[PDB]
Amino acid sequence: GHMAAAAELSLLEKSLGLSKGNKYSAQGERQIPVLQTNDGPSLMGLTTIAAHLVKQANKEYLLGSTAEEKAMVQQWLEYRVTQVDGHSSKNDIHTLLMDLNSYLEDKVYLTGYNFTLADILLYYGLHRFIVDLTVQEKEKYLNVSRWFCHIQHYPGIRQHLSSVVFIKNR
Amino acid sequence: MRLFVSDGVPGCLPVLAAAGRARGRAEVLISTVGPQDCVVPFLTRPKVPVLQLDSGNYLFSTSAICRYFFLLSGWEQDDLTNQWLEWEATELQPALSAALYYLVVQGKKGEDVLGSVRRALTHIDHSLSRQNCPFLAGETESLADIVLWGALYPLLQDPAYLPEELSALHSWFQTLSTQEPCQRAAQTVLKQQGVLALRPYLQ
Repeated sequence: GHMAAAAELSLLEKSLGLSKGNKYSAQGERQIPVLQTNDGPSLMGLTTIAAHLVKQANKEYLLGSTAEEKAMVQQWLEYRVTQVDGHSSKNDIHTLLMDLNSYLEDKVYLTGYNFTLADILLYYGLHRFIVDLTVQEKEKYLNVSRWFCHIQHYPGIRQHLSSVVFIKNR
Repeated sequence: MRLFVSDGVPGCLPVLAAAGRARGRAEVLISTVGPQDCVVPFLTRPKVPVLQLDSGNYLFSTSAICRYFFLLSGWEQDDLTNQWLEWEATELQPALSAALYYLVVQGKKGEDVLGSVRRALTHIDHSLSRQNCPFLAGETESLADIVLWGALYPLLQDPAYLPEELSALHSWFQTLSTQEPCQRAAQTVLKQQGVLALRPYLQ
């Protein structure tokens, strides 16, 4: 299964360069993360908390800088929690990879030329699948490999996660 | 821009109700397609609603389409709204899917339908009661309201499936449903069939 949300949020804090603290509790059968913010409301949900952390880090630009970019970040965060963490990756990961591969053919990052929170979370969420891909599968999903490679080399993102080997065949 | 919708697909409700927020920023033409038409070049399986942006990028998420329309109208993102939207996607949607599948495909009624969503409806009602504000994330109808209204509408539009004791939820739902863009969206998606319009989509 996927990274527990408290583990993923701890990893995200380190990637963002947060110092810090923040304790998370968990609620319900699915162990949904809950943050009690100092002198603020409680926040619930992985991507809700993630967007909050980006703001804590004074890195609001990671949420997008235009209406279009902001909506696209949120679209890809939803894809992360509903498709990658949901049934579709469990039942048919290859259709998900085929679609991402087609999508990323002409894009550096998920929203285009700007790196965002969506790249970070899709990277974290896909790591368990990509780390297990064969040589040939990484060549088949060339555009996913290239994007994943960019993210694993992006400053501060990888943290403790295993580096994946990519070999260009060009 | 070009917004792709299809008859009886429930995700078309919120997007049609929110499309007016783009007025004076960009144009939203409505294209009505079959439920099996694949409009997004990078997606293998058909998805509706879909927005083809002026840039030629696509939004294929109902909540993101609605978010985009609100952002065009000058809405500022807030944490509480994100919280509702994430809950809607991961918690309410599964529960609502089952409830509507029972009602529509299996012909179940009363608590055999409502059972699947009662806890979730109680949560919305309780949240509305505990806040003093008439809407989900504040004082005026906003993004969280349209997304949640849009998900619930196919069920709650029949008064028999809108539980009487949930008075906060009732009043909120009434206030939303009476707004002209909501009425039009309801008429467009469900037409004369009410919840039964969903049957091909639900399965």
